[PDB]
Amino acid sequence: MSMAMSQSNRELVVDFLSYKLSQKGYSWSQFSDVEENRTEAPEGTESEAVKQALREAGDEFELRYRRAFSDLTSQLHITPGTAYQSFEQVVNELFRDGVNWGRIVAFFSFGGALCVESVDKEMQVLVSRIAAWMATYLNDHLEPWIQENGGWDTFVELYGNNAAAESRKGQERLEHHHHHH
Ligand SMILES: O=C(NS(=O)(=O)c1ccc(NCCSc2ccccc2)c([N+](=O)[O-])c1)c1ccc(-c2ccc3sc(CCc4ccccc4)nc3c2)cc1
Repeated sequence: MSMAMSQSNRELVVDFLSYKLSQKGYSWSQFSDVEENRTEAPEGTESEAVKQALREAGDEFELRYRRAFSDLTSQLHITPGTAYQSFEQVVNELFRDGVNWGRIVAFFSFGGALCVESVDKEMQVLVSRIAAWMATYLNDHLEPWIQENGGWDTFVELYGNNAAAESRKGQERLEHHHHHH
């Protein structure tokens, strides 16, 4: 008997990773062929879920916790001889005190920095690794958690764009009340 999980989480590591990379100037990728059509009106077009949410939180994280993050990225020096263990360790402590969206996003970034550091050392080859190491920890040290707090749908409904605006809707309203009161 055996069993596994989904892949969504993994998609986050890739999508985000790329973002953290592009933000630094890097990128790298490839193309291919499949099969599809279209006939309406092409344009940027954007979503409004984990993708957008995750990113934002990431940028704001290093902003509010510029130090809390920096000091972290300096706690682990990824290398070819580095063992996935040395990784799951550092991330463990930062996650020792229970689990909360905050630490979650604050964590994701940790990895992003690792990649930025790898490329800086002309070792982008690592990116692929750290990327897999995350999807492994997120599915063995978070999955069970994220599924106990309403998955991501909740994270995007709390500390997310559509959510941010939603919050204001109320406030701007409440204030109007006391005023008319
Ligand atoms: O912010 C946090 N929590 S929150 O109140 O739930 C929150 C606060 C703000 C936001 N968003 C607004 C932007 S700020 C932000 C901050 C964090 C995440 C996302 C956003 C969000 N959120 O979006 O989910 C959540 C938060 C922020 C930082 C840390 C944090 C920082 C450094 C370290 S170093 C360490 C172990 C050391 C150690 C290292 C190695 C080896 C051994 C020991 N553990 C750490 C934990 C822990 C929690």
